[PDB]
Amino acid sequence: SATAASMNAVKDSLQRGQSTIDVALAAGDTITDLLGKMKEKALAASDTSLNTASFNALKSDFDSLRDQIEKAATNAKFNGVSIADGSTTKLTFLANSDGSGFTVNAKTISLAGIGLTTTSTFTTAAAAKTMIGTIDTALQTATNKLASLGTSSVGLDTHLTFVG
Amino acid sequence: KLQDSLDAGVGNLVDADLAKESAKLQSLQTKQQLGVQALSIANQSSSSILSLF
Amino acid sequence: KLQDSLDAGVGNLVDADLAKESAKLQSLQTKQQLGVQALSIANQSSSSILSLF
Amino acid sequence: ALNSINTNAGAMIALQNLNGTNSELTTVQQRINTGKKIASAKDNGAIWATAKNQ
Amino acid sequence: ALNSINTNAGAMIALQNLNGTNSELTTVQQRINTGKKIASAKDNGAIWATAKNQ
Amino acid sequence: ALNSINTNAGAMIALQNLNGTNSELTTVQQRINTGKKIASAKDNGAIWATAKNQ
Repeated sequence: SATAASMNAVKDSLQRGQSTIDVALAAGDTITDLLGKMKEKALAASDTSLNTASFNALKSDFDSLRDQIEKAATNAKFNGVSIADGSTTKLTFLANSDGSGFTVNAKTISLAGIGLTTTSTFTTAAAAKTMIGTIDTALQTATNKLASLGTSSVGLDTHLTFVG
Repeated sequence: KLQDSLDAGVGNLVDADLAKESAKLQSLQTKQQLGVQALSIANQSSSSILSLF
Repeated sequence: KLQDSLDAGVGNLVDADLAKESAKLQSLQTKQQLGVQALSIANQSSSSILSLF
Repeated sequence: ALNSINTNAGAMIALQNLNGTNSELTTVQQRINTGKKIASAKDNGAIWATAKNQ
Repeated sequence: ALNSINTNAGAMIALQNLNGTNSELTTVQQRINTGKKIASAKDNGAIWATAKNQ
Repeated sequence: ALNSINTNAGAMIALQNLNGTNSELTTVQQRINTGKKIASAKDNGAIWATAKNQ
């Protein structure tokens, strides 16, 4: 019966892991929307028939959206621990009444994590042609990381049911 | 034409069929009310032991 | 001729296509009525616990 | 023991099945509120990522 | 806890999706009232400034 | 089972017939919008190709 009490101890840790992953997923959805909008801005600015006074507006929009991504990424902490800022390499939760763990790797989605590089813009109408591809790769890798996070959350749920 | 096609495709990928959820929802509400009555029936076990003494 | 062209261009830049908003508006009114019925359905959870006691 | 006054498996199993039905109801209500099968990244990661990028 | 009487996540998530739909309705109604995509400087700053100057 | 609380074939069959009617309505509305039987290449490939070439 001591072991059944220990299982009662394990279930809360599994639930806390679920919660942290939900916070990360919310922040990730916001970040993916922002990345789509940034791609639209960069694509619009890659035009060489554009006036000199519209390029500056599109650049400032781009810069605002990048700062937004950074804020949205660093604020996604639950209980001080997070798996989307890039602070630690992995989180280990309880999965067995003897201490064996459930491992969830860290999927950084901050500007450094997806390779965006903060304070990275396009000064001319030619750097935008490559910024398009940079934002495409960034969006791809961000969506891959969020899919992995969702899979891990489903795994935590299944194991919690089994522990019950 | 291409943008319309892409929107329709994404919807084809990730859109639901609400007609099935309606039926499933009705069945599940009935099943939950039934599971509650079943649990309440099972709870009253062991209540008969008092009559023995 | 030039003033007419400039007005037409500015309109090309910042004018909407109302036909799309009509469709989107209809879909959104239906979706909001549905989201209200869904919220009302979700609210009545936990109401079954009383029957247990 | 079939006469034990400290425990009964019937209540536990009834609880487990009731909780299963409640989880299924949660999923269906989510499907109704959002209007789509894969809403978040928990439903299906691969298809969700594909739809975002597309 | 799936039986908690103090809270429920389903209601919160349903609220969030309902508010999202309401915001989208606000945007579409604005589009209908004014007759144009970029009406104010909040819609799109660059294009709005361009149209003013032009 | 005629008393099963987990399923019912009547709802499924009613759904199928309703969807059939909806598809027929889609086809008729297309016919009304375009003004012709064979509009795209999906309606009838042979006649559509013939009309294009002619």
